Amino acid sequence: MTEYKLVVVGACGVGKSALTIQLIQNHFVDEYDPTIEDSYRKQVVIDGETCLLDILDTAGQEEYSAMRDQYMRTGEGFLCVFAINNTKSFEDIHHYREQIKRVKDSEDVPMVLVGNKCDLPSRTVDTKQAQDLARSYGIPFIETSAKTRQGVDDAFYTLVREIRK
Amino acid sequence: RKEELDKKLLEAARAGQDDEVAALLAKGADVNAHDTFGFTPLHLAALYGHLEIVEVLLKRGADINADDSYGRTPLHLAAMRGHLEIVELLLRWGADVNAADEEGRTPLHLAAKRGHLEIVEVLLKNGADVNAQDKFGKTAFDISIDNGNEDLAEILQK
Ligand SMILES: Nc1nc2c(ncn2[C@@H]2O[C@H](COP(=O)(O)OP(=O)(O)O)[C@@H](O)[C@H]2O)c(=O)[nH]1
Ligand SMILES: [Mg+2]
Repeated sequence: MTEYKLVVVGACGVGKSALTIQLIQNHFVDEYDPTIEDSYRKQVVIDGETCLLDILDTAGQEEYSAMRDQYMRTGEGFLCVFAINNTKSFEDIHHYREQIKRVKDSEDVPMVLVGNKCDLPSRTVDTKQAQDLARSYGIPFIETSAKTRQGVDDAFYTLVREIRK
Repeated sequence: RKEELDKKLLEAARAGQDDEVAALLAKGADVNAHDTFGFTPLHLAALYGHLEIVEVLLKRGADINADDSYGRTPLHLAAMRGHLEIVELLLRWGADVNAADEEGRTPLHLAAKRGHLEIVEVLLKNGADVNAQDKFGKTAFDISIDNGNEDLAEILQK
C-alpha cells in the first residue's frame, strides 16, 4: 500500500492530538498530554484505493526533535490546524506556513487549513477570514470538531486527495 | 474524592513536584490512577524525565507495565523521550523490554526512530529483539534505513 506522510502542525492546544487520535481510534480524548509527540499509522480506504497514512502529531515545538525535522523535510502533506476560539493560532498559521515553505524550498506544498472546535459557541475566528486565506493560498479549508468528530475523516481524506493531486 | 486525589497525583507527577507527590502519596492517592488516555503517574514521570518521582512511584507500588489507550508502557515513553537513567531504572525493576503497543512497536522501535542511540544500545544489552516486526512489518533496521541514520544502522548490525 502507498504510504502518505502527513504532519499535523499548529499551535499548542488547538487540537492536533485530539484530531489525530480521533482519526486513528474513533474516540475523543480531552486533557491529552501537550508535550508527547508521536507518529501514528492508519490504514484507510479513499476513493476505493487502500493507503497507509503516517501522521506526525506534532508536539513539544519549543524543544528540538530530529524526527520532527525529518518529517518536515520529507513531509508529503500538512494539516495547519488552528482553533477558531483562539486568534493567536490563526496568527501563527502564517509563521508555520512560512517555516514550512522555507524548509521545503518549494513554492507548492500540500497544505490544508483546519478550523477545530466548531462545536464551541465562541467563533473568535470568522469562517469568512479562513475561507479567504485558504482561497488566497489555493488550498482546501475544512472545519473539524474532535469532540463531536464532525469532519475529521473528511479533512484527512481531503488532505490525502491534495497529496494525490 | 478518589478521582480528585488521583488527578492531583497525576498532575504532580507530570509537573515534577517531589514534595507534592510525597504529600499526595501519604494522603492516599492511587499510584495506578490513569487519565483519559491511560497515562499513569509512572507514564508521566518517565515521559517528563523526573527520576526521583519514578523512584518514589516504583517504591510505593506503581505498576511498571501499565499501558495507555495506545498500548505504550512507561518504558515506551522513556525510550521515545531519551531518558537513559529512567530506562535503566525501569529495566532494573523488570520492565518489559519487548512490550508491544497498538502498532506492535517495541520500545527499541521508538528509541531508534527518535534517534536515541544510547537508549537503543541499552535496550539491546537488556534483551530486546533486534529483528522485531511491528504490525506494519518494520524493524529497527528498517527504521534506520528509512531515516538514514548511519550510526544507528552500525549499532544494530554489530
Ligand atoms: N470542543 C472541542 N474541544 C477540543 C477539540 N480538540 C481539542 N479539544 C480540547 O482541547 C484540549 C487540549 O487540546 P489538544 O488536542 O491536547 O491540543 P494539541 O495537543 O496542541 O493539539 C483537550 O482537553 C480537548 O478537550 C475539538 O475539536 N473540539
Ligand atoms: Mg499534542
